[PDB]
Amino acid sequence: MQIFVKTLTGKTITLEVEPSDTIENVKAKIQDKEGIPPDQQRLIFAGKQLEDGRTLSDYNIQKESTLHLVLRLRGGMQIFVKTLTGKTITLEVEPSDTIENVKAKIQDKEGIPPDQQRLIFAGKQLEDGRTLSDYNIQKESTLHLVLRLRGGMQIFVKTLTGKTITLEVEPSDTIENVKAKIQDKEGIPPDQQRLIFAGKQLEDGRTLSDYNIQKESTLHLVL
Amino acid sequence: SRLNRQLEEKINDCAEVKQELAASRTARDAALERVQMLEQQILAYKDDFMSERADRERAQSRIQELEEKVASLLHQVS
Amino acid sequence: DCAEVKQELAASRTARDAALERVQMLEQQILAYKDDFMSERADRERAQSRIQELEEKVASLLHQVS
Repeated sequence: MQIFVKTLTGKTITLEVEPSDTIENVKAKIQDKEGIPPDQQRLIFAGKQLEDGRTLSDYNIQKESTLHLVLRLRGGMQIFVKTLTGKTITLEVEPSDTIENVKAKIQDKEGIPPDQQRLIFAGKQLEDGRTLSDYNIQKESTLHLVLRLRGGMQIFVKTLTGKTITLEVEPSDTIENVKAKIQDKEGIPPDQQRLIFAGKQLEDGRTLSDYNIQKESTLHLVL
Repeated sequence: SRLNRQLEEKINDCAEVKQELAASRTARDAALERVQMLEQQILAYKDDFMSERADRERAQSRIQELEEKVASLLHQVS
Repeated sequence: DCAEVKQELAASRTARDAALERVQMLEQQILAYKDDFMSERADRERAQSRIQELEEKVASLLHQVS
């Protein structure tokens, strides 16, 4: 069956579930579909704060039912990232988080791409594969961030005025976020700019690997 | 076929004001429900603050302990 | 010309408006508590910095009195 989840922001997420699904699983699906950690999610049905250990049938949540999502500012575990400027960044994390996930959080908070990040804990550079628990990264433990001026993959974008500009990207980057990078570097708002590659319009949902755009590939920007 | 005419007439009788009333009720209750949800949001943020204050107090306690240890180790220069 | 339905309509709209105003002030309160959170988090971060400092100091002093 399918259910709906309404947020204060107006969005109504549609989920595919079973009556035997726990609230925890539902929050996991909300995570997979919205990128929000389960411990930062608060689900409301029939005036009750749903408990993760209970199932949807325990709250008589029928088909086409509507839950309410309230978001929390913090989860149950925070870590601290220390940069060389002094400002101690605080990250909401779960022990299941990989280092790539942590770098993704650092990206969402500071704008710096994961492949330009260099995390060191206890004198050891953290590998993107292992999780936080792997390095015994406990609550409130402090990592150290080392910055990189360039990533691993660069693409160039030509404006209609002959001016080309470099861009640090990843194969997973959607065209929307590429438009966001163009928005940061050049200034052109995402809704005015149209991206063209291989003689076709680039859609904001497709990743860079979807058009298999490799490194050092030139994209043509119009408006 | 009089009942067809009566059906159309009954449907159209003050139809506009009735539909307006329905939509208006929907909007009203949407607003009230949003009120409830905003109250829940207030509760949530309040909880978050309680947690942060807790952790901050813990960190301050740790600071006190560390300052005591520092003063102790500074005493041990005699 | 169906004045009763109009009456209920006016009532419904009034309730709607009042609800919207309440929503506004609720937004205000929400922003207040969020601000409280942010400030508390800032102080928490400072406290953690001080903890790091004091830890380094303790390590150094333990290195000295050793």
